[PDB]
Amino acid sequence: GVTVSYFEWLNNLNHVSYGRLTFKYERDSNYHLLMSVQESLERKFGKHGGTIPIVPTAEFQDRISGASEKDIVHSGLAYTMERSARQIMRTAMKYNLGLDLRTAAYVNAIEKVFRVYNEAGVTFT
Amino acid sequence: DPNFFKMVEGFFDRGASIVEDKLVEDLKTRETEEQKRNRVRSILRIIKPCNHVLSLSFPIRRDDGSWEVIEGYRAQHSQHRTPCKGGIRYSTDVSVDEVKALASLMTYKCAVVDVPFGGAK
Ligand SMILES: NC(=O)C1=CN([C@@H]2O[C@H](COP(=O)(O)OP(=O)(O)OC[C@H]3O[C@@H](n4cnc5c(N)ncnc54)[C@H](O)[C@@H]3O)[C@@H](O)[C@H]2O)C=CC1
Repeated sequence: GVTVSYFEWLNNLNHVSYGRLTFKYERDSNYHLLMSVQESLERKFGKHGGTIPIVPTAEFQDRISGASEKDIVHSGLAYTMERSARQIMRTAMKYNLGLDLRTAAYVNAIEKVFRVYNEAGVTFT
Repeated sequence: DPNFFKMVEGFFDRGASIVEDKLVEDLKTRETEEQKRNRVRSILRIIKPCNHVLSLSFPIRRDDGSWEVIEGYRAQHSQHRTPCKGGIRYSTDVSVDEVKALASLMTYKCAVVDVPFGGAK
């Protein structure tokens, strides 16, 4: 809930919900890709006259018709919580910490908070 | 040789047990004789503590390139008349308990001489 609290702060700071300007645009681009695969096949197998009904799945349809802001949030979260684990796994090797993860958690934090004081000139003198 | 912060707050509590009575009588409002008591005792609980207290931490860089952490305080007692005036002290024994005390002391010091701004330290 810290991550989503960061997404709410941006929602309130862009003055628009997520995806309002893009859902119906990205919807049309999907159907033009399918209609492109259909046409392209029926130029090779098409003399046989067999139609090839390329259509979305019953799940990918349940993803288009109900595409809301809620999806983008539950996505940007699953991307944070993953890009961040790979950095704890890594640090747990660069220092040979084995299966001590808690220490590797704090070691990432300190090592990133350090790179901000160092390259800033902490003192204003 | 008693603690100091107890002394100051000791006077206020004593001096409020005196004025409390002659002060109910000189109120003008539509209340009971007991709703006024609950009004005087109540304001006197608001004047007593210190509104704001801060606490800081400094990244100073010594002359020899070192670093160390300075640690400060500032307490504004009252806001009833602005600004607030109060000195700054440099000493290795400046607690947060003695800053609250001396702040409250000026709000009353600069009231007996009718100087408008309130107290700080
Ligand atoms: N009748 C009485 O018992 C008193 C009358 N006065 C009168 O006030 C006039 C001038 O006093 P000034 O304060 O110079 O003028 P002012 O006109 O600016 O005073 C405003 C009022 O706030 C009070 N005051 C002043 N500093 C204060 C502070 N830090 N905290 C809380 N209250 C404060 C004053 O006693 C005054 O009644 C004169 O007429 C003088 O006689 C002052 C004190 C008592």
